[PDB]
Amino acid sequence: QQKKIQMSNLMNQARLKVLRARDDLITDLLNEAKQRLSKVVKDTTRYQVLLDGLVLQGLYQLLEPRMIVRCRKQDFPLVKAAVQKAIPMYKIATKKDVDVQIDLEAYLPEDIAGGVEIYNGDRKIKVSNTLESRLDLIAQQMMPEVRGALFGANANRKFLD
Amino acid sequence: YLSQPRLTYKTVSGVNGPLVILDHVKFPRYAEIVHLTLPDGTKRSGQVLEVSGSKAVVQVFEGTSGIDAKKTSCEFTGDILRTPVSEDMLGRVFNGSGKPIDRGPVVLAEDFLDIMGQPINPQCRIYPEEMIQTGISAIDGMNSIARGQKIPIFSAAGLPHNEIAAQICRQAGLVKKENFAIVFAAMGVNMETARFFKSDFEENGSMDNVCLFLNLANDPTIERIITPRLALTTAEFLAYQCEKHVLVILTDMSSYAEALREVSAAREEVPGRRGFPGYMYTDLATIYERAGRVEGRNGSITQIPILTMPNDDITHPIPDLTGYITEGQIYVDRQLHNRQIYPPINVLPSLSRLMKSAIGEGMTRKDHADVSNQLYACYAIGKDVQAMKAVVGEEALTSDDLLYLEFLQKFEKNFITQGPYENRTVYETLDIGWQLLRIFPKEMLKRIPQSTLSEFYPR
Amino acid sequence: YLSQPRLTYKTVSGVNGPLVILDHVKFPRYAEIVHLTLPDGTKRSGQVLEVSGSKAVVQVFEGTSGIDAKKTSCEFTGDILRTPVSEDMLGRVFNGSGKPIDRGPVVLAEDFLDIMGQPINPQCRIYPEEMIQTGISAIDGMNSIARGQKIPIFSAAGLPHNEIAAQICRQAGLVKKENFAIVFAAMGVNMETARFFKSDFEENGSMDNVCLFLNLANDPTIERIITPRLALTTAEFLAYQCEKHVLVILTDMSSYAEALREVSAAREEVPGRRGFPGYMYTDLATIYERAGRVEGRNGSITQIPILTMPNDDITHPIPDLTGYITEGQIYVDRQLHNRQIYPPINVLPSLSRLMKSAIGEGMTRKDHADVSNQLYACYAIGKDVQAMKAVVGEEALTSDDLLYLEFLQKFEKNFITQGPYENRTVYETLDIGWQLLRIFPKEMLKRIPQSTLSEFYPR
Amino acid sequence: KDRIEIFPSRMAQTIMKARLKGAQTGRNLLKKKSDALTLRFRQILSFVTLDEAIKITNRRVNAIEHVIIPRIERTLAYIITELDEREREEFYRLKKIQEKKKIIKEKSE
Amino acid sequence: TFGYVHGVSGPVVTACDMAGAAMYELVRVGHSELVGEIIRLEGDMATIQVYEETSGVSVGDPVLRTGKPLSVELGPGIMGAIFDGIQRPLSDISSQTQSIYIPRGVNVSALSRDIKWEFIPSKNLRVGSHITGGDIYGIVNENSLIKHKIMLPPRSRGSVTYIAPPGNYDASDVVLELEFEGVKEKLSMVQVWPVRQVRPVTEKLPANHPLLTGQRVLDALFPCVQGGTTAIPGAFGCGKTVISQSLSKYSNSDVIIYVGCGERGNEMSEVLRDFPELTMEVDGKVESIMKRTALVANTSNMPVAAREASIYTGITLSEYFRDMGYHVSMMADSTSRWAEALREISGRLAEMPADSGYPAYLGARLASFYERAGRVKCLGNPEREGSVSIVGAVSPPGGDFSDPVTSATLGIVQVFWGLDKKLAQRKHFPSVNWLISYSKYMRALDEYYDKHFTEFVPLRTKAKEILQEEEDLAEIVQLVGKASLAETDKITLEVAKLIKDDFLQQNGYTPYDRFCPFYKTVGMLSNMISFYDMARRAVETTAQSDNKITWSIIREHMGEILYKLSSMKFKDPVKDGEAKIKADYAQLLEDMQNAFRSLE
Amino acid sequence: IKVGIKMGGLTSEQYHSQVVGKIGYIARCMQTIDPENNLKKIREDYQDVLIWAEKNYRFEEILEASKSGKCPNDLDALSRRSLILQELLRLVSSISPFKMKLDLIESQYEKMKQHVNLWKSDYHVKLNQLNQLTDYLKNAAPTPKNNFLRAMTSVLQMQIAQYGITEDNEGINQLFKLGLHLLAMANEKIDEQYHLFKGYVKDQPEESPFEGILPAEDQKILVKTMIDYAMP
Ligand SMILES: Nc1ncnc2c1ncn2[C@@H]1O[C@H](COP(=O)(O)OP(=O)(O)O)[C@@H](O)[C@H]1O
Ligand SMILES: [Mg+2]
Repeated sequence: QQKKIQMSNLMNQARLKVLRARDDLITDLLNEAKQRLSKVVKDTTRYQVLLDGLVLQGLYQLLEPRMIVRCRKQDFPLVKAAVQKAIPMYKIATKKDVDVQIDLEAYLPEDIAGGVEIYNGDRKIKVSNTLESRLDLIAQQMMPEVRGALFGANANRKFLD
Repeated sequence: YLSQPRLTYKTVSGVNGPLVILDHVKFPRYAEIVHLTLPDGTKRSGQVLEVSGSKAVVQVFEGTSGIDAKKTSCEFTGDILRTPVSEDMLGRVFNGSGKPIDRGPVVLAEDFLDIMGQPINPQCRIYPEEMIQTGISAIDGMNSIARGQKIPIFSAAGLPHNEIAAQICRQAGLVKKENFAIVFAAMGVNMETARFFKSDFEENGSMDNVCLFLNLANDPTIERIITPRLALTTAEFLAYQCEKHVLVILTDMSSYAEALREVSAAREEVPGRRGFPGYMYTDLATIYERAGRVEGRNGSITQIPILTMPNDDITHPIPDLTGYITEGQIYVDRQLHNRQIYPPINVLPSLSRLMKSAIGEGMTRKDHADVSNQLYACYAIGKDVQAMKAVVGEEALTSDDLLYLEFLQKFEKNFITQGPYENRTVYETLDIGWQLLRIFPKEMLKRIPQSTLSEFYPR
Repeated sequence: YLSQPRLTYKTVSGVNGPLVILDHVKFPRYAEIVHLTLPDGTKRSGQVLEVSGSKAVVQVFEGTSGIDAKKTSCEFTGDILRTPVSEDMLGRVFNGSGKPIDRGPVVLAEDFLDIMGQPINPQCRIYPEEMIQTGISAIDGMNSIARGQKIPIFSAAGLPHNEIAAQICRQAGLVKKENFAIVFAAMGVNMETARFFKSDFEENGSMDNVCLFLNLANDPTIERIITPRLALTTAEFLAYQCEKHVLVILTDMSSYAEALREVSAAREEVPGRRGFPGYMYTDLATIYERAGRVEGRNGSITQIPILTMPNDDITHPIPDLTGYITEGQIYVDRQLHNRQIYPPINVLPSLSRLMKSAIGEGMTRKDHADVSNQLYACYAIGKDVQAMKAVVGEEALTSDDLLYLEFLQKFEKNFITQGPYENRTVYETLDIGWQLLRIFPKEMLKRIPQSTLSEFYPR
Repeated sequence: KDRIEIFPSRMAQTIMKARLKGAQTGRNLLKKKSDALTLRFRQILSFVTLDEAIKITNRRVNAIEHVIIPRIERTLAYIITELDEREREEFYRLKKIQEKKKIIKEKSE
Repeated sequence: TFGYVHGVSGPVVTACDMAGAAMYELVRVGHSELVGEIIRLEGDMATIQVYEETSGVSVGDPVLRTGKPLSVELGPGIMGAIFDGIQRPLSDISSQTQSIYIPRGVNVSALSRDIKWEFIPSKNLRVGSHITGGDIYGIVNENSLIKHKIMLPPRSRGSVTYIAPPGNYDASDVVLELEFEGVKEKLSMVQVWPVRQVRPVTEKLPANHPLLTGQRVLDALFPCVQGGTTAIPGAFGCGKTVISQSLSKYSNSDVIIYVGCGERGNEMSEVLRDFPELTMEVDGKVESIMKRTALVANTSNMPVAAREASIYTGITLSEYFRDMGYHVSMMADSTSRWAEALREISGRLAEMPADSGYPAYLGARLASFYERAGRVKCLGNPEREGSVSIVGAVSPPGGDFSDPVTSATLGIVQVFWGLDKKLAQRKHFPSVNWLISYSKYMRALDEYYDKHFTEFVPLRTKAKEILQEEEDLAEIVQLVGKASLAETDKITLEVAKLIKDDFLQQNGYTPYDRFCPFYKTVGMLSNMISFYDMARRAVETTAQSDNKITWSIIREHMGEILYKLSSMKFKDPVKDGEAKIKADYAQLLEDMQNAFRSLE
Repeated sequence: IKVGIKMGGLTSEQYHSQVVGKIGYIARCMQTIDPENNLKKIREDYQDVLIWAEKNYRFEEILEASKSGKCPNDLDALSRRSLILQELLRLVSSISPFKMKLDLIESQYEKMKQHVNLWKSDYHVKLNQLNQLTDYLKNAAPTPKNNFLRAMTSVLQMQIAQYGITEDNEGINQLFKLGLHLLAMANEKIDEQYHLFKGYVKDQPEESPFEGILPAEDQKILVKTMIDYAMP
């Protein structure tokens, strides 16, 4: 009796050990992705384009008459442009006049890779569209494909229902 | 997938019992999940049970104690509780919220399935035609289990329904004379019960094929009504996408019903009996009917939703509505347990709806159906004789009555009594049946035709 | 003459179950009538249940299905449903709203009467006396019926209350030492019963004096709330203006009470026992009490309403409130029916309030009152004997109990049991009564004075 | 069979409780009759007539204990439960009525 | 033409901007276009009952307003098919989506438009002919069992302008063209009828013909008729589903519509597997049963609102075939699950409840459902005669026949087949109580029985008297101990056992009890009653003599007769036909008479 | 005051629509059963219905005539009058190869018309039994069973054409029993099929029961089938 319960414990721990190792591999990828996104942010000619979209994207989700755009101070010149080019479009897609201001007193932490968060007039409704939030929001949904892409498909799964 | 950023609100309108009501919500979605953070950093989740205009009513799983009105921060995931599922969940232990508690990592999903599930198209559902050998004569003979059947054990507080379920997990095979993946939802139980099963599964050497979901008596009562769906959702993945035969055991379903009743009272829903929601049946069907084989796929799900009967009342809504949904029940009682009979299974009030297809030529032995029906007649009559003799006395009985008392006494100690590790085949069970039936002369075995008695009775 | 054009509204506020709510209505009149024209041209009618400001709630008789909230035209009649009535309504069949169903024309308005009823001054009400000889020994002997009485028949589902009511109708008459007009209100009656009564009236040649109002089980359930008021309004015309004697049959006040419950729930009224409106007592009283004789007239109205008793009880609010309003009952039982006794009438829970005065020397027979009481007491005792016998056995009874048991058995066989096509007179009924009483020695007949015994008992 | 089958009511509670008290009193009085016959029987040990009288008395006592009272108790417990079920559905309706009144009051403000 | 979703509380959805919408119109809620039906109107907002799960529905979702009410497509292609609760074929969904789950928002034609049907006109119509509602202007050969009559829909009439010659046509073509007053109508083989409206008939007729049931009890003692209505309010395990399956398998009806409204999913699969393997000879040829049956599945774990649509779809289908001159015997195996759906919706609606939480109008819905049964003279010049019977189960909680649904049902249905849980526990199947059950059609069928049998009626009466007398004795025997019983009473008690064990119960899963032809039921009953009368006479003529034939004397002397009488069930009517069974029963009667002559 | 008449059980509009159809139906039945208008007695008996048909009337004009009371608008009485003709039509049509004498047709009409309830009468049952036999043979393979049913059915049709269905003639009564028994008999059980047919042929009083009933080509197949069966 003692031998087989000890081997069961050992096999169960071995299963947990390899599972933890697999999760470490997934984390290393995501941490590399974060660094890769930072390298993209450093490129003004592509980061400004992201900001152009990211600001407008948040604006469409709130659909409020008053907007406050919050960013890290370092990127303010580009958020300013992203807002300026976003309003003409907003007034066309929604047919609603929106007063969009940038918060010059409150800033995002300096260690945020990039992106913006947008608040409504009373700061009760906010959308978080920074690069870390997008990376996790997408990665958590694409994970089923990452699992297969890195470790192979499960040979025992035949149906997708 | 969902590429749009999710919105976060600090617009809580008010709190009433377990329900947190938000206003100013953009296009609320019905039955979507909300993640909320309390002023002290505590994270909790809930589901939108109602939307109206800009308002939404969120039922919080962990509870509403400490929920603020001004500082509470909520975000809407934008979908229903779809949960991560993978093949390698077998061998893992989860809590009632779907998170691991075995110090392993979170689930690395192969897909995300809707916890509510979908009804299986009755035209593609294939009627079960295979028998599972439980090794318990009280079941394999007179109330057989088919693969894909739903058979709860109706029990009562203090009875060894946990030992019977544990026994079934180890010695459940086939009568084709096989490794079942077990998904065990331990909800509304104490530590010792959950540790009992966890230890038994390791003792059986089968833990690598067992997935546990734990929600203990000291855990939130709202999570107790998704735990079964988490277990079944995994079972559906394993059975219908990976063609693995799965055995799903849901512990005292009465803790599910009581958790549901609390929610029903909180939402002021129309009661039926004993305060339970008038839709209790529909909700139970959502849980129970996630079972059976599907045509064209080699998997199956078999359920054993054991439940405790409050005050041994077989008409209590919990066993009553279950009895209407499941294919019968095993039913244990105190009259057998109080005499140290194990397993304490009382066949008289029991049945198996799929049993008639499961027995007989091509399945077990051709006399199976005849032996079962006659044993029921003789057992029930013996019980009737005891009811008579209790008043009139032994002297008022004739030889026709004493034979049924002899059968009844020998039946319970030879047929029902076995022991936790006595594993009998279905053929041995029938042989025992005949040994007891041969107590009576042919003329009294009125449920069996002479075309069967002439072959089997002489032995 | 109300020569003022009526307003028609499209200002529908909303529709909730059987009720249509209108707004912007000029000086709404309470209990007014509204004609509704549906978008497809279908016409329906309804009656106002309440008014408030510019709003009114209309009870739609035929049903609300198909009504929208934009185009439906609602014409306010400006008056209360005063129904056309004529002496030539006899020999006709109408539906539940008083319209022809027999391929005849719309009743020609000889005059109009307000169906709500015009209260009759108790000072001019004439006490009923003359006995109706129904032919049924259970009624003519014990619970006799006076002309102008109100004695409903209680029954449960499945009992032959339709046959008893039909038997009374064709066997009705006076105790002799010329006949009744029938006003028949069917409320929620199935087609099989509807043709049973219609055919029985035709086969006996009664249709010349029968007016039917048929609201069948498959007809609208709101309409039947007015049906009984239309039936009695015609009865009042025929009895108090045309000097006819009218027997009024109401096939089920329980489907009527349920119809009131449907409306009461729809308007979110505060219920009383078992969900019925707190004013059920009044709604029944205003129908039941439309009976009796009045000074200066020769006609009369006799009511014999029928009530199905839910769950075979007689404490359900429907029969409970009726019992407080009507003057006794027949009470058709189930234990007698299961024993193939017809009419299966139980004499113990059934009384007739006017019996003490509609019988005796000058109306029936000198001994009528004494025979009834003695038979009743003997029956009551006989039932107590059976209650003992069921426990102590037939071998543990004394001589008197056996006399009461023999009486009870012969009483139901020779007295109550009759057959649907045999009538017996009050004098024949009493002669049978004596045959049953003469089972006992005179010393045991303690409720009959000695003078009566010496005249009749030894015969 | 299992119940006397009297429709749940407060009247049924009164009748069943009186019926139960009667059955229990009869059980105790017949038990005393049996004990008196048993003592006299043992003192004698018109002998077989005592054995027959005891067997008849004990059989009736056993029936009261094993058939009639259990049946009254099951009936009474059934009545008690069903009456609380009727109380609940009244509670529900009254609660909803109070909430509807509250809603009307809020609309008026 | 659209509204917008305002709120969702589950199966009930509230929508706005629907001022012109009427009650009981169909709507399409959500971007998946979920099917629902409007219940209430509050200003310009509508309350919608949705027959598909509302999870994922958002505020602001479009709502399409459809003028047509909840309706069913009626035409060829129904028989042999299985439908969901709103008339969407499951075999077409599974063949098109390749899924095993039923997707939400599936818009699939009820009747396939690809099948080329073999159509023959009546050959009695000409251009200029006057055709009225219910007229048959051709027949489609769906199969060898049911001839599908193509009727002119009710509320339609006119002159014939074109009739399709015999040939192969599908359901999208034009078979009949008719005109009334300028307005012309072009009809195919498929008509649409709202499921909540009763199809009109010429006259509702009395039911005067048995509905044959493959059961000894539920036929000999409590007959049902063509066009009648019955209830089976059995508790769980009582076997009421098996009674419904037995009636469907082996009856004298032409078409069965089986409605699984809240039923276990395994039951509908059970039917689809087993039924194709059953036989019913037509004219010397062996044919499958499914060609004369159709079934609707709305299982317990499916949308609760759909339970109402399922019941009304089922009965509407039944009426359609009734109109064609067939005898239909539909059965909805639940009733309580439908009333349960009404309760859940009424709750979400915040309506004032009545008895035990059920809507006040519960009785209204049941009354109008059951009254659509009956033998009728059909509309239509061809003078058809048909019927719809309804055999509806009820599921009282705890087996207590006191709930509003059982109570209301018993006030509507004319045959009461009560089941006793305590008989089912003893596997005394069918678990019929036989003390509380009744049938109000006994008098109606007395004429039939006299015409074909005569002997049956006095046997039925004697059998009831024996069973009732045994119950009257059992009440006191429990207390006495069989000490004070007369010999005439002991005969009753043991013959009553003989009847109970051998006559009233039968094992429906055997080759011999799966179907019990009437001639066998009355044949073996005659023998059992003949024994009773001869055994009772034997003691009645000897009790006052110098030797009384007590039960113990006849029991030992005639033990072989008692065994033979009990064996009468094991006759296998398929292997041994009527001639052998009647001759066998005649021999048992002779054996009894000879044994009695040697006894007395 | 006509919001909901529900005349008998139909909406007034549906009731009158049924009256128009029934009038046209009788006209169609009379033209179908009697193309030459030889049955003068019966056509006169329907004159009050046929006057509204066999003429250039529009559907709406007949519908108006019903509503205005200008035609036999009693639907229940009109239905009875229709049925006693529909049953006569199928009686003649179901025996197509053997025509009835006009005197027999009129006699059968009166015998059915005078019946208290034709639908439930023996006339209807016999017609249902006949149509069960003649409908089966509409499309059947030339099997021994089907060749025997063909020969025996033609004789049944001949005898009905001579005698009608009002008198319980032993000829048609035996033929009904044997025909329905043979038809019910399982298709594979040829030994009983041959036994029943041969027993029939030599039970009839005629030397050749099929002589003049069926054509020589069918007689050649009919006898050849029996010859082959008895050959081995
Ligand atoms: N008439 C019958 N003959 C034989 N077995 C039966 C019969 N009725 C029920 N049974 C048995 O009992 C079981 C219970 O019947 P079922 O219809 O499932 O119960 P319910 O009343 O809950 O619908 C069946 O599955 C079968 O095994
Ligand atoms: Mg069932």
